[PDB]
Amino acid sequence: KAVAFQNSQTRIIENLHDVAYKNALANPLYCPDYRMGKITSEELHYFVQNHFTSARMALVGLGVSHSVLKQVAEQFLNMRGGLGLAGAKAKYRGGEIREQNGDNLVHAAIVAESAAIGNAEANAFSVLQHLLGAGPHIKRGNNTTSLLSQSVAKGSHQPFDVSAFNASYSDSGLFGIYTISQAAAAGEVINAAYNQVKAVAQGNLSSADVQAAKNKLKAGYLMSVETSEGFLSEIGSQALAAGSYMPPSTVLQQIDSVADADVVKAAKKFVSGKKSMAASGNLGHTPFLDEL
Amino acid sequence: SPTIPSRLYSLLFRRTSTFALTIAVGALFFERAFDQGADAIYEHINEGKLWKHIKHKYEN
Amino acid sequence: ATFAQALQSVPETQVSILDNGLRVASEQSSHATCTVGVWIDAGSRYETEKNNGAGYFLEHLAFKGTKNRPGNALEKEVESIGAHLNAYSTREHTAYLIKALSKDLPKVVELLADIVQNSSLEDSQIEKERDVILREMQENDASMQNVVFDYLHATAFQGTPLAQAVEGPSENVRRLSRTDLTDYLNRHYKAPRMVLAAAGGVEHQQLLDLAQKHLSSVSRVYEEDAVPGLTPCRFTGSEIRHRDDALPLAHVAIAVEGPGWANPDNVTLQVANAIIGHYDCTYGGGVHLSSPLASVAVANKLCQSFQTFNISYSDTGLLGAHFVCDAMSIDDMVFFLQGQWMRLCTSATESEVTRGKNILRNALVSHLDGTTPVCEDIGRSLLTYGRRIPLAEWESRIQEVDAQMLRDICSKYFYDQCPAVAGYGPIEQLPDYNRIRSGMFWLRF
Amino acid sequence: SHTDVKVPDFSDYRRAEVLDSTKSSKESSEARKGFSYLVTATTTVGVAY
Amino acid sequence: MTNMRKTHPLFKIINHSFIDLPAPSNISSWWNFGSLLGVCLMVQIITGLFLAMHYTSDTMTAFSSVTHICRDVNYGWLIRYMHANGASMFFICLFLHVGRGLYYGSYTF
Amino acid sequence: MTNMRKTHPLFKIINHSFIDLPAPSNISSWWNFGSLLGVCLMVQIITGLFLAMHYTSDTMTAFSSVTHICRDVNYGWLIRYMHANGASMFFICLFLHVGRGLYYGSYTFMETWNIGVLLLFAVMATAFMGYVLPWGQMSFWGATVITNLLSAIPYIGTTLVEWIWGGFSVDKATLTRFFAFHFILPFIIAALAIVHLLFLHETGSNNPTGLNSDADKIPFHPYYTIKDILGILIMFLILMTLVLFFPDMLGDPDNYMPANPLNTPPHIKPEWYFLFAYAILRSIPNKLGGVLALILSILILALMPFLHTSKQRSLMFRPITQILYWILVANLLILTWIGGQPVEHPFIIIGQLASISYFSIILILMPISGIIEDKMLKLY
Amino acid sequence: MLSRFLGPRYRELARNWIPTAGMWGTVGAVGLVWATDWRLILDWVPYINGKFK
Ligand code: HEM
Ligand code: HEM
Ligand code: HEM
Repeated sequence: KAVAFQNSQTRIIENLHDVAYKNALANPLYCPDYRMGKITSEELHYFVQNHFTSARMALVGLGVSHSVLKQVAEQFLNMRGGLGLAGAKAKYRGGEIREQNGDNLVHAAIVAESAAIGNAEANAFSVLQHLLGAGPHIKRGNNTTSLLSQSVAKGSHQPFDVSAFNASYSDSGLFGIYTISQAAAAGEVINAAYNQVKAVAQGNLSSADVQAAKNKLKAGYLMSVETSEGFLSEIGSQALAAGSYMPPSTVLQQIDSVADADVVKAAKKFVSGKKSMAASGNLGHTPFLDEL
Repeated sequence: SPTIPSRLYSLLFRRTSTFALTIAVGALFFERAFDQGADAIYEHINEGKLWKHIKHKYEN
Repeated sequence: ATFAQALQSVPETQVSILDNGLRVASEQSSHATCTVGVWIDAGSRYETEKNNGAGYFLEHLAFKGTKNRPGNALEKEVESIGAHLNAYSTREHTAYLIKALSKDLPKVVELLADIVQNSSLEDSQIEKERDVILREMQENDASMQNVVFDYLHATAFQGTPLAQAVEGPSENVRRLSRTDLTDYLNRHYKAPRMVLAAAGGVEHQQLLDLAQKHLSSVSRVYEEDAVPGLTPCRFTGSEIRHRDDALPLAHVAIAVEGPGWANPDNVTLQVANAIIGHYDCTYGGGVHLSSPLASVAVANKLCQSFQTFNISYSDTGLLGAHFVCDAMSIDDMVFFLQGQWMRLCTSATESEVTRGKNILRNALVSHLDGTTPVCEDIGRSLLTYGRRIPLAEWESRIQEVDAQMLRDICSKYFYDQCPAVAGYGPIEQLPDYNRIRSGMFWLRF
Repeated sequence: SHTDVKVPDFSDYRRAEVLDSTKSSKESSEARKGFSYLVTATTTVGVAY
Repeated sequence: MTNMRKTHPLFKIINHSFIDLPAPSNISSWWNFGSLLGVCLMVQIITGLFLAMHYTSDTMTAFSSVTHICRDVNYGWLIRYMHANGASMFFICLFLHVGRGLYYGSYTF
Repeated sequence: MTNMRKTHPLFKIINHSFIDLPAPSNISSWWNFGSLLGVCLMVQIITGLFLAMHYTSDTMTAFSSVTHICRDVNYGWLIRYMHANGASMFFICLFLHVGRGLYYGSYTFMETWNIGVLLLFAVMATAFMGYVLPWGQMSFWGATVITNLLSAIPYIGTTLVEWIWGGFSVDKATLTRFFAFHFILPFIIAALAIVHLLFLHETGSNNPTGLNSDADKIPFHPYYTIKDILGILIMFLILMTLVLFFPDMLGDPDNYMPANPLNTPPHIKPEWYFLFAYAILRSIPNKLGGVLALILSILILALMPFLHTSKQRSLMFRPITQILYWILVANLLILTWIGGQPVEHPFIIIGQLASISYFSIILILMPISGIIEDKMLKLY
Repeated sequence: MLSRFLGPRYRELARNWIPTAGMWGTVGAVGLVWATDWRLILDWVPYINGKFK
């Protein structure tokens, strides 16, 4: 947990999920400090007996035949029960956690509820992410086609980095803006990024930018499934989520089926939605949720 | 052609056991050679004075 | 479906040579993406201590505007197609590589032909990147392993161009001019030292036609006929130590002289590194790790991490180990590390050699996965060996290694050798060079 | 900057066969080690006697 | 684990006193002298022990035993004169050790 | 302020080794004996020093100097007989210390045990040369017999014996060098005892139950301080009733005659604590066989930690091995009785059977019995 | 002697360390005949035959 929390955006994502959800998605990936020294063996046995059951598992093999994999599946994976425990549907609360720790850089994340996995609108949200900037394409580049970088960079003479954050889970969604800036200029960076998304939500976008965002999304997917590890992660995620294998050509086809009005609707859903904020650093000039 | 300490390092001075064997063999031959040289130097300094230089006149 | 015919089933890297002498090499797969790169045989080893930051400052300046694509246009149509643009510089090689789709393969190639050939080096951009590089070196000052490896190069290759860093000193960054950059380009961006490599969904005849159309009629002639040469670099057994007690942890690297790229003994040495291996504090193995150094480091709570390296340059290199640990353990860590080296010089058994062979096989086959590391390996292979070594040849060279020649190679490169030591942090309990040098041999052997 | 440091010149102290930085080592390291270990071995022979 | 030099209870005393002992780098040859004293003490003891193998502490035969050591014992003259000149060498090293302690302010220990 | 006992670098060692040392609360009176040995060592050294101010190591004057000590020095008879009976008390306490170590499984402290058997060899050599020192009839003939049987080693034995003698026989040089060696070895014994204490203090002491006594430990002061003082007082009572009332019950009368090389005694003995080894030395009709029998009869204590095959350290809960141990003590007493007897029937066959039984009980019978005892507790 | 050190790896270790052990035994033998001046050994080495030892 210390090695994982060595860098600030991990703690920002943890605090953001804890802000955003009441239950069933706000549980941390890393163990809380009080629970260390108290997790017992029967709790692990209970978790394995209630969640490692046969109807929730997929065995995926690259470089093996189907016969060997299915015979070790019938020789090992037949002694478990069924569907196991259900869950708690991950209801939304919103709010704000500000963690004053006096860093030189202020990290802020402002997120709202979005579509889940399997909704078509989530695909539009993905396009909206690549409309706003989901990472650099040049080592030491200026991010010329990133709308957030263009909107913030004209009023900043000191280092910053702004991107669009997208997180889709099987029953919920979280789309928002991530900003890293100086302590004295966090407010203008956050306000410029929020105004850029508000301008996107009012129908001020170019179709060439939507086509470039679609090309970015398609190239990112095809580069994600390029390695064998990413390919098998994609196959396992598809088999768990939908119970079938979707070809990459069909994935690109449903990416190309996204309209720009759907991107406007996704940005309007982010703008009109209830916000959730996680911030850290020297927050003397970081604005609040009602101050936006 | 390699230098003579290079050949000595490649053959004898690389392993510590061969280093000790070279030290022991050199100790025997050095003891014998230095005993000969020092005895010759001392006898040459003291020609005609030692008992071994004059004992032939009394062995009868 | 055995391992031997599986390695035979890997496609052959196809290599052609243009009229100006630049190599064009490709490897085809069934991926819809591709990686196309340009590898140039140029680095900080080719600099003469007046332009020591030149290659770094040119790779900063390469993507900021050319003659046909001024300013930020090159960004606009590299990222309108979703391509990713990357560049890096080592001490001996420079790489400019693009990850893209297969259908965007022609434009990407001429984009590369726009980068290494027609770069426009604007003066205000020179000032901006000078400030950027100065504060980026200020950022790199706080990463202790980069500082330690730079110190190791500086103390192991003293008086040679291999000691200096890729970034160069800060004064050279302050006073590099445009004329020196143009002289560096016109001296080192020559056609017979350039490889256009491609991996993935690339047709080799299409790539050859595009390289003929875009990369032809460049360089090939030194203008004053001043042909440079690569002199050998002297290895110096020495130690540098930067003591600074306010740092929380200490980083120590100990190396010996490697053989170089062309020596096959590297393969054997790699197996030796696989016997010693690596460890980090987040490893799940714990005390049951197969490496004796990692097991004793877990059991005695010695190190935060350790790793072994075999860095190779043109007939030279650094072969050794880097560890980060707290101060009170440092000497003890050194002791155990040296013991492992002497074990590999004296008492290497066949089981650990077989384990190291399996680890090396898995490591290289797992590294050659994806278009980017395959294109990266193609570029380094044609720059260093002059050819792409097939993976079955690597497997044969691995399988010809046994315990006897591993002992012989480890004794030739490790036993009774003067190491280079670099230390940074609370390094008061780091032992003397005399004690380390005495620990580089055994009295019982 | 950590790249600003440079090892100074040791050529007043270095041996004649390692004085040139443009020529390699390992074709003269065995000679230097043999000379030093010959000094040590002759000292050991005298002490043993 | 196998760092016996710092884990063996006998060997850690010799280690802590003579191997890993932090000593000042700049101490001159004067700091040799006390170590010489210890070695000279050992020499005295050894020579004295062999001088104790043939000496009788009787007033009628003490001088006779000394002459018998110097004349009839093989290299007994060597042992006796090493003992006497080692006593002289011991006092030379004591005087220089005390003078070092007086000059360099070592009496604050 | 500052606690001077735990901070002063000379008082810190004294504190850690004698005051605040955590000792087991249940150790019996047998654990006194080693401290008694240390006291006996000091007593011997002190008495030896006061014998050395008047003794002369000359064959013409050694017996005369001993009689001058007994007759003309004020209380010189007291110091001489205190020295002799203190050597006897030293060997009594040494045998009981070794028996405690054998019975309670204390030999698993292997370094302490090996430093112990080195100390035992040094003490036996010191006592042998000290008994040679008064230059009586018995001293000269005991030295002659012991060195003559030491000459049994092939190809070096005669040279080694003439080197130890410094001549063709036991003469003036032998007595003078024996005086020097007998003087110098108890200080080496004191240094080896310091190493013995250090090797014990790495791990603490054993208790008679043989269990981990970490839950119940007490400071050494004042409990074992006053217990060791009481044991010192009782040992002094036995030593002074040995000196002041029966001063010659353990010595030999023939040592009160001067050393005659021409006259041999009718029966030659060492002093009593060597006697059992002497019996083992004459239980084999071969000189090398007897010499190696004596050497392995002392070194079998060093071999003892490798023969422990039981899952219980002590013999408190092991009755069959207790019976075998007391049979071992029994035939050790038998060998002590045979060693003072002349070589005729039936002493020869009794000594041969006693030596065979001694080596078979230590080598064979105790590990087999420990295996059987582990089988009875459903452990094996 | 014990079943802990029985196997192919320990046999390989013994084969690795047996020429070093033999060389150390040769070192000990030469040192013994040098220190003791053993005549039965030293009256066959040709150079030191004149030492009468
Ligand atoms: C415990 C160890 C020692 C023993 C057994 C010992 C024994 C002897 C003996 C037997 C003699 C008389 C023989 C002779 O006259 O040469 C002697 C003489 C002497 N010893 Fe020691 N000695 C010892 C240590 C020392 C030490 C440490 C010193 C002081 C440095 C010392 C100083 C002398 C001197 C000055 C003489 C007189 C030398 C002469 O005039 O011939 N001894 N010793
Ligand atoms: C360093 C201290 C010692 C000195 C200086 C010393 C000195 C002497 C001397 C001068 C004698 C001859 C006087 C006599 O006949 O009693 C003697 C006798 C003897 N010593 Fe020691 N001794 C020492 C320690 C020991 C020790 C530790 C032992 C026990 C192992 C021992 C055992 C003997 C014996 C048995 C005799 C013969 C006593 C007799 O005549 O019956 N001595 N010692
Ligand atoms: C020179 C005579 C000796 C002296 C002065 C001596 C001194 C001591 C002392 C002071 C102790 C600690 C107190 C105690 O437990 O009794 C001790 C314990 C011990 N000694 Fe000795 N010792 C001597 C001979 C031996 C011998 C010959 C052996 C080996 C057979 C030996 C083995 C041990 C052992 C094993 C212990 C540990 C006792 C336990 O924890 O059970 N000692 N000794």
